[PDB]
Amino acid sequence: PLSDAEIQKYREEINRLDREILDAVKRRTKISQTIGKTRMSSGGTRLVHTREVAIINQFREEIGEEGPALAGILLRMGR
Amino acid sequence: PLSDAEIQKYREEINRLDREILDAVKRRTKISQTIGKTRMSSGGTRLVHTREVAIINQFREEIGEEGPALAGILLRMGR
Repeated sequence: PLSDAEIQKYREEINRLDREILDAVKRRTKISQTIGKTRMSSGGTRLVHTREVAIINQFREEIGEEGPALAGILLRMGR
Repeated sequence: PLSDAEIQKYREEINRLDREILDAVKRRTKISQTIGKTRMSSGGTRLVHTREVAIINQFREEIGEEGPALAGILLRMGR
């Protein structure tokens, strides 16, 4: 089993990964807010929905059951 | 306002940021699952809770209202 020193090093790495996740989420949200479309038609809203489903599906495929919820956060933030 | 070409380039960048977010979430979850403690006492569970609150607080401070929910996903995944 892992020593306290090995657990130490892994907790340090999780700290740095949370920094990287937060950095990338901030960058994604800034870009999204800059580009998110103006007045939409129903046809245009349909194109957006299809893209959001792909993103939700991708997150589900990659990380499993929490994927949809994580994608949902990012989509809400990006408006 | 942004041209279709500028929006293009930004959508490409969001694709690549979702890849980086997913990569880091997978790495964080693998490390977390490898290190997450065995039998805990109540005192030990108290130390964990205090660490989880710091993480929740950090995510709230950095990204705002969705921070707690995002932290909650990562904590659930990491068990």
